[PDB]
Amino acid sequence: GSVSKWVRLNVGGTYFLTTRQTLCRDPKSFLYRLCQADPDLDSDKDETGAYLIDRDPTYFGPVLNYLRHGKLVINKDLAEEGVLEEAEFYNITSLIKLVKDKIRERDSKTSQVP
Amino acid sequence: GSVSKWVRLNVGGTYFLTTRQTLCRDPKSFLYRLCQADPDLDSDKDETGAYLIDRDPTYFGPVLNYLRHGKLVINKDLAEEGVLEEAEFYNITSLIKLVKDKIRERDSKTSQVP
Amino acid sequence: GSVSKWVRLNVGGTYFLTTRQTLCRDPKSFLYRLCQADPDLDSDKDETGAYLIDRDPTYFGPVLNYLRHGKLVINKDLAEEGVLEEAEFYNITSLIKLVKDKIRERDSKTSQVP
Amino acid sequence: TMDEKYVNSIWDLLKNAIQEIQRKNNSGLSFEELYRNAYTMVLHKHGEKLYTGLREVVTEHLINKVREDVLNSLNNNFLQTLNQAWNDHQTAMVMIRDILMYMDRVYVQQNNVENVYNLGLIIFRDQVVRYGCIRDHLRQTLLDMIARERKGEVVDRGAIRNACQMLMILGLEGRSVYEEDFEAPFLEMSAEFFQMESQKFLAENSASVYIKKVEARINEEIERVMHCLDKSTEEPIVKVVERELISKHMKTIVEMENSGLVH
Repeated sequence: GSVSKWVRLNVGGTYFLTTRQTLCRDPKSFLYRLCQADPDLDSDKDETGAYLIDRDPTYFGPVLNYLRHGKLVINKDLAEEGVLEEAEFYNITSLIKLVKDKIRERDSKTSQVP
Repeated sequence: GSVSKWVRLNVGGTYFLTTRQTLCRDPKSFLYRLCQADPDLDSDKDETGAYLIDRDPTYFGPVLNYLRHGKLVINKDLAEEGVLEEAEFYNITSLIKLVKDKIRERDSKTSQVP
Repeated sequence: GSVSKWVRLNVGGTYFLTTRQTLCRDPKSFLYRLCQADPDLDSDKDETGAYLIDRDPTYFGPVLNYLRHGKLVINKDLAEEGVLEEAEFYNITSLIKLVKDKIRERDSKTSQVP
Repeated sequence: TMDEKYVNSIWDLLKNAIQEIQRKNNSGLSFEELYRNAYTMVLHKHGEKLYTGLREVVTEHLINKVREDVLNSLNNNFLQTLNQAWNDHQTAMVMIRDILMYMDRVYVQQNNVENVYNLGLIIFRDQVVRYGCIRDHLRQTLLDMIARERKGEVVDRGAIRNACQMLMILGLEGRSVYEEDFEAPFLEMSAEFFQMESQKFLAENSASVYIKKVEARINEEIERVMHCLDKSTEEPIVKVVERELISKHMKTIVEMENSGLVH
């Protein structure tokens, strides 16, 4: 095959299949560097070629979802701060702003009592 | 090099994937001993090579992520009193401390007198 | 191997992997009776050899946690009554001895008029 | 409240493990299992029971096995054996420390008893190393080898050094255990050796050659301290060296026969 527009990440064990354009939404993001076909990459699980990314899969959801539709979608059971740290690692600036607002809204309301 | 930098913790039946240097935040930690190639580890291994660990697979999340980004990630539903006794087992002394305060922190609002 | 210190529980749909010693904390426990190698028990998935226990996997966590670290850890969503009856099934007379108090403690605190 | 015979069941497996490590066949033993076992012991309010059981289980092996070889090696590769024992004992005790880490944290810091590795070396210190016949035979054996080295004999300096390191670590955070057993006997022993040599060469040559030997000896002894003894012994020996060869013979050196500072 010439190339696979589909790429198979491994994020803390959980395989997250996705497409380059999903990963190329932000010029300065960690995930963007993975997309490069330059020789600087050695975490391919050669049994299938899945690149390995050692971090928590559970919070990888909102990161990947935002990386497709640009809104902070959440499963309530996930931690508010955990997504802040999780994206922080991946370097999606626009998102980590949004969550920092999400936390701000969460606590600010939580910080008030009539 | 006949050795890898990524380990598979089969905690509580769940597969957690993480990299050696991730676990070495506290060398006095249970995991740091697991992280080595000592003469007292070969027995605890799976057919896959994953290390077979026999503690809770769900409260392990805050413990492992703290070893990743030095902050507690308590999925909101989980109980603060529950990770503490998962923390104790792994011997993350500093982590044991901040949860205990969190437990104490919770009572500031829950054990309050209006 | 003729024996394996790890027992594989299929507790109503959600797998649990735990050590024989953890289940054998007090032999009266119905869980202990499962661990024995005697010929009475034969219920397990043929391929994987996991005991088929037909009970709520969700509420089993607090039951197994007590049998792992001797305390009652219950996620905020799990009903205390649910573990109570769940605990009653396995016959860990100590756990049920505890749950009713928390149950009573829970209710007494709530309905308490100043 | 209640108690269970179940505590012993895990204790036996934990005990059974410790022997096997000391038997030097780890195959089959698993760290994951043991740490949790130890965890269960300390968790059920049995730290004192676990703490005591540790002290015994190691102690028996040292006195029943380790000491026996050291006694058996008194006149056959002794230094090799005693080093070998403490090398292996180190290997075993790190495992013991690794299996008891939790107890090493909760019970030790709460009850003010010595930590696991302190106990591991201490029992090796009280029961085998500082045991009279071994202790003195050890001291004599080393002193036998060093003097012969001073007598031009090719000697395994590393063997002596290793034992010197062995003793140093056996002293925990202080030099005392090294000072009590080897250093102080060594320093005063060398004074008699230095004292005898000083008057020997005073009757063999004049001041300049006497000085030349003294400076070379000063360098020679220090070099041995660097390569055959602990490096912390240097200043002690130098004060002894200076006091015996030089300080005792000052007025002579000033006034040697047809020589001296006057001449």
